[PDB]
Amino acid sequence: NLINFMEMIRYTIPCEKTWGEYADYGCYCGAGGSGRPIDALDRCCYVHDNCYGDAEKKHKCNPKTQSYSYKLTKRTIICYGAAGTCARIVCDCDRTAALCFGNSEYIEGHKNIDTARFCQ
Amino acid sequence: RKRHPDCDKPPDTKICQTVVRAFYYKPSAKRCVQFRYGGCNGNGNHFKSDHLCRCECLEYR
Ligand code: NA
Ligand code: NA
Repeated sequence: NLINFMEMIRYTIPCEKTWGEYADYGCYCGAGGSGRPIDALDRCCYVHDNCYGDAEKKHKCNPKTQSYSYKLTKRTIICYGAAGTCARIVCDCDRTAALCFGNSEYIEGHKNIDTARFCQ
Repeated sequence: RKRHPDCDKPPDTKICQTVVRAFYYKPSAKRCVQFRYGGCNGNGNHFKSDHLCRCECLEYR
């Protein structure tokens, strides 16, 4: 569920940054993707799209809408979903993506990158 | 994100520029408070605002 993902990101990316700086970054951060992730942070988004893809097919859930239980505390995130449900599968896709976002170097040079050039 | 490593050091009030209002974290009050920041950057316990300061220093229990 988009709204939860954003809540999660808003909580792990460095304080000085914002969601918009993560919305259109590298080859995969944001809507869609192509090519290979250009750096570490892009890799986070690449593995996220993958996760959403394995949940929609292999597990028949609608990732961008799936409702679930997640808790933000101690600068971390915890999914309470029943270990196996779609709301839990999906929560884990977002949780590891959010945690990946906070621990990745944010390369200013890769934000808003030219897709036709760098993502072939 | 991680907690700012300087959140519990005393705020650097020395003068290296015209003074500006910033907030620093006070451990003995679990709050960010306003102070006269002088731009010497002896440590990073100084933020443009309260929100930014809580964000960087508030202790999660
Ligand atoms: Na994407
Ligand atoms: Na990176």
